[PDB]
Amino acid sequence: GELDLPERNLDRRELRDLVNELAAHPERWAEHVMFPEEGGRHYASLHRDAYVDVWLLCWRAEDDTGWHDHDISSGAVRVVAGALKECNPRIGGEHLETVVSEGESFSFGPDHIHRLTGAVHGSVSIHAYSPPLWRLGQYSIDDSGVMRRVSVSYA
Amino acid sequence: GELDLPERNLDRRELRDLVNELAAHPERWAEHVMFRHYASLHRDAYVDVWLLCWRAEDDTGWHDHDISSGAVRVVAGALKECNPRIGGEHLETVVSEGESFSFGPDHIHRLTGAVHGSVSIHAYSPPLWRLGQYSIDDSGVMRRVSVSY
Ligand SMILES: [Mg+2]
Ligand SMILES: [Mn+2]
Ligand SMILES: [Mn+2]
Repeated sequence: GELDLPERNLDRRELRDLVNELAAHPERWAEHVMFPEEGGRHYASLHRDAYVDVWLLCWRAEDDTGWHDHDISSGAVRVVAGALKECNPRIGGEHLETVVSEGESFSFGPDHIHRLTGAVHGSVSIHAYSPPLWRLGQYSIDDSGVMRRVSVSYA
Repeated sequence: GELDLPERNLDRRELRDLVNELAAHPERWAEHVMFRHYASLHRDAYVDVWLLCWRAEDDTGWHDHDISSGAVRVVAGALKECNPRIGGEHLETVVSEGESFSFGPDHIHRLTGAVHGSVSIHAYSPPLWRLGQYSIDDSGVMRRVSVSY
């Protein structure tokens, strides 16, 4: 669908404001809540234009974004219901893990590498990106431990 | 100078052939050696080709090439090609004069430890309009800065 947002990029603080205010306006997203039986994680587009993408994510316990960056996009997350783990990678291999629970939010600039997983079944969250999430990088590790980054189109 | 190439992005094997073919035609690059000093050999919608001359201290840092495949031919001297491992015990390979290698677009690497006065030819396809430069804070938490060439 469409939100009534400005015709410019939003910075990470404005993205955080956006996801929190959307959480306070269930009229904008309640209809799109859905938890898939199988397939991938359920993601509903609330808004996609030249400046901002907004998605509503409904989580099963097994859902896992994998390690990824957002190329040039800043981002923010608000947990509406439930809880998620925000993970940040450490070269040593002892990664940073933070539980983000309902009511809480965070933002990040474009250099962010993270992984969201460990969700309470039935969790609901709102995610916003500016500039739009037209590209993301997905990291993988081979047999040997060697790390790669696959650039993915997500427009 | 213009290059007779397919009118499309080239894969890592084709890029390796290209840098080795160019290394065999000194007429095309000899004049541009200089002591990283870099000379553009050809850039168009599909490929970026460079000649690089190395000082012993030169270091690319850890980086990816976003969507670009790449290849390297060492013409003289030697380079160290490093690939990152989770755990910190990175893979390091000396690439000596006469040797070349290539990689697809998911490659993360670092080039460094060059014998002083090394000369190499590098090719990318699609052109290297963007790259990712990795950094580590004192924590060890890694980030990727996306940079427009
Ligand atoms: Mg209000
Ligand atoms: Mn993300
Ligand atoms: Mn490189």
